Amino acid sequence: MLQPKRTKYRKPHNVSYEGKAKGNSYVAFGEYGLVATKGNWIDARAIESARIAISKCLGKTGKMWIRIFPHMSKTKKPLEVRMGSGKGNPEFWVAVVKQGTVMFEVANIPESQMIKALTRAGHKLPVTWKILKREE
Amino acid sequence: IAKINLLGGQAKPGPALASVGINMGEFTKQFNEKTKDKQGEMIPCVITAYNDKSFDFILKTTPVSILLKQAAKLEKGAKNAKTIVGKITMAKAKEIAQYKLVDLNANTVEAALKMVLGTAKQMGIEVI
Amino acid sequence: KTGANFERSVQSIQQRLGVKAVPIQLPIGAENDFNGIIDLIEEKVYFFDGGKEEKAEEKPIPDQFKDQV
Amino acid sequence: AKKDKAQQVADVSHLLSTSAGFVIFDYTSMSAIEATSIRKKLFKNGSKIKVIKNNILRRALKAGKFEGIDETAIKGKLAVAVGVNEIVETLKAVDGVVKAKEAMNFVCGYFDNRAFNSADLEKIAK
Amino acid sequence: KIGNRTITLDPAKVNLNFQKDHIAVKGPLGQIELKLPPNLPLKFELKDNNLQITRNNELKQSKIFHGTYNALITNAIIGVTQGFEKKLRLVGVGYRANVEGETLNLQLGYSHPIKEKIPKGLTVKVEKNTEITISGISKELVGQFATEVRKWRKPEPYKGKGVLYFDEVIVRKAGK
Amino acid sequence: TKADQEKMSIALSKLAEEDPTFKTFTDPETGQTIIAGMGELHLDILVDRMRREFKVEVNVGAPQVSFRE
Amino acid sequence: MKVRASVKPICKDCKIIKRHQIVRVICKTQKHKQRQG
Amino acid sequence: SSRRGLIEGTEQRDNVQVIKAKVPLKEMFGYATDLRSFSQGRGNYVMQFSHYAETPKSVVNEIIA
RNA sequence: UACUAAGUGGAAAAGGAUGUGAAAGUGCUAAAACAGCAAGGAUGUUGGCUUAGAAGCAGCCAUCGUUUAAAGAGUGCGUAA
RNA sequence: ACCUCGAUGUCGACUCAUCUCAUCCUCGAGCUGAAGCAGGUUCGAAGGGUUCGGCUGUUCGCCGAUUAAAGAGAUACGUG
Repeated sequence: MLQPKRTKYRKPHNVSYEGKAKGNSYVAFGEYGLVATKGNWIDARAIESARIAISKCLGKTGKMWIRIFPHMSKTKKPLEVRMGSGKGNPEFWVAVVKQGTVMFEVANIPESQMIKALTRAGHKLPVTWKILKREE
Repeated sequence: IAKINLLGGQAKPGPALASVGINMGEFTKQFNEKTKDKQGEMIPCVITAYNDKSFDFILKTTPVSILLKQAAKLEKGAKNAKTIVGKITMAKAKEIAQYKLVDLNANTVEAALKMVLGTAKQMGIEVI
Repeated sequence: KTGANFERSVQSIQQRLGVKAVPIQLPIGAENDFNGIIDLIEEKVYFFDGGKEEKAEEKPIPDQFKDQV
Repeated sequence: AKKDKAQQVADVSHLLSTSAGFVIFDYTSMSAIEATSIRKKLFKNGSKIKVIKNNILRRALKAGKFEGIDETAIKGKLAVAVGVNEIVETLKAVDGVVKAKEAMNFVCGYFDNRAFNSADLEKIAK
Repeated sequence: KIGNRTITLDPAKVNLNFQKDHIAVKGPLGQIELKLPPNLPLKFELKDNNLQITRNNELKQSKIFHGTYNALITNAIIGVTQGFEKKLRLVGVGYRANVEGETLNLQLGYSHPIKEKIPKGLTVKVEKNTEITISGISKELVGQFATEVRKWRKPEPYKGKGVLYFDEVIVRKAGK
Repeated sequence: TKADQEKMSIALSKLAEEDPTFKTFTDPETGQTIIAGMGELHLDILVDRMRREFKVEVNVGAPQVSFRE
Repeated sequence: MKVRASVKPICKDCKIIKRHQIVRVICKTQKHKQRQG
Repeated sequence: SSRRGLIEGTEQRDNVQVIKAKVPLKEMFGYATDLRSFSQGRGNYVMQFSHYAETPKSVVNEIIA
């Protein structure tokens, strides 16, 4: 789904996400936030699914910001072929989730509806969802 | 036992008094010879089963929420909070309050006026 | 048939109409044991030949239903 | 809570100590339409008709001109009939509410400060 | 809760004999025995014209057992001094009932005739053949007997036809 | 089929005298038969009369209304 | 009933019950019951 | 009520109650089958003419293909 | 010395749960809180738009006043209003 | 490609079957926008059994007669 319109390199290593939280692990603009539990790979398809689900349950006045992006691309070898003969080929773009980072923030919506929307979104993404209130 | 928004003249319209157990004419004669001055508006009436509904009848003058429009020279209000168009004069306010006094159990004219201004919000009108 | 009775029928015939119709003959028992008739003017009558009724045998009124006449 | 309880106790105790004519009864099953009708009967009087809690009434009677707690906090329904200074229109309301029920069983209070039982209060009412 | 609730007793009409296996309660309405597991934690105190049972120890299992035994004694007393009655209505086209000896036979639309053995200790009253009155002192056994009677026929939602409890009323269902 | 319609006209003519209170209209805008009856079984017996003696069998359609403008 | 892996109350009468150490839900409405979690 | 009618009221006669309402003539065919299915052959219908009215949205599209 | 009532032990995921117990504080209460019971739970109000009278309650909506301890154009059911 | 390439003769078919249950019928139950009849969902249940023909080396596939029902896999797509 989401994708930069120009990338210098085509076949980079995917990630080594093991460690602690990095980057956005707290709410910046939104009043409620989704925080994961373990680092994995997520495809832009699931991210878009979660976002559209939120927007569908989102009010016309509420606003949301995404704190992640499919920065890297997925690379798998084609089907039923032997091992070797160079690397694979690029595929759909993939975002990496670290340990306990925050990836979506929402604001301007009744708090119960906020929790409902976050719970709705959390079942699309492989990581384990957790809710956080605005911690200024 | 039921609640009826009966007419002011005859008592035929409304399938809530033709299936209670009282002859139509037997009560319509008294309703026409007693409520002759109160014909021309939907007037609620109260009935109850005592043996077969042969007695225990009372009138309730029309509520001041659709009359309120006509009382303040407004043709029709609205369903939501709408623009202020109508206004009832003070003398007409006392007249309406003392006409409703029969209907209400309110202990003073001010209580009735407060009730009317409480229901005077679905049409954007001022009762004073 | 299963679900029929005499007293209920002879009450409902007047509950719905009220023509004051009153039975003359008396059916024996109910649905399954109905094989004879007690007339108000004639004595007991019984039906012997099943499958094809051709003879009606008259018999005196017994004790228990005598008052029933 | 206890604070609101005590504040209302003090307020109602003062209100009842100021007044002299105050009688309560247990006549049972009072209804809101019956309450409205009997209030129409008591409309002339500033007398209030209601039922107040038992602890507050018991403390009001403790500060209440021949205290007695056996019936102001016990004995079921406690229907409050307080006519301040004049309890004549309140007496009319009492008569009306006696008519509203099968009979009158006087519980507590009196017509200005000398507690008498139902042997004469029924005659006083009618 | 109900463990602190009073347990009204009448020794002049009811004798309560404590056998650790079966408590024997005897009254003008008969005699009942309570089969109990060994070493019930609850302690029983009998006053003048009253009884009250508590738990010697404090435990979740003991907490449940306190209310359980309090309820058992309460229902036993109510049965032995007042009794229990259950009223049933058999609504149907031609569904009737009769009782012979200690066995209740039915008249249903079933091709196979329907009968039900009645155990001792309970009395069946059939004034109308559509009305059943089960009287006893054993509430649990009365309920069980009613359930065993109703397993052949229960009120259908598509048309009320079965054993109503004189209060069991549901919403009308009709595909037609 | 128009031949079956022509024979059906004669069939209605031959069945009208059977019940003078049986009604058949002929709409001017749509010159087709308009049957009337006392319910479902009435239509069944009429269609049986058409399809047995006259051997003309017709499928039910839908009524038409004047629908002024 | 409905065999599920996650059960939530549907109406006020829908109570999470446990029979024979088996978690189910109960309700007088016949469209709400489930079983086995 | 389940048919969006206009029950003007009910008159009383010797042994019956008669609802005076309005039903479209298009919506009038087959009413006897439902009346029997709702009154078990005892309810009866009288279909008189009082006035015309604008057809609903269904008829205006039924007329033109 | 506690936890455990699954034999966890003796394989296990999302997710679900008045799970068991403990800790940290958070509301009250013996002046009887709360559960239940004898009850009360009214008056404009069939408020009108919509729609039959849809109008305590097909739906919409301002929706506040009055007696009062307490009552909502009613918490729902339920209905033709 | 880690035993086997100094040895596992391999596919379909016949005979002979067997094991398991993610259960086809027969069995039962719960519920249903299931009036009944005709239904559907889910569960328990492996006790039993579950065709013959035309095309074709062929499984499959298509058709016909059907049959209460013509299950899903494995036992080296069993069986030299």
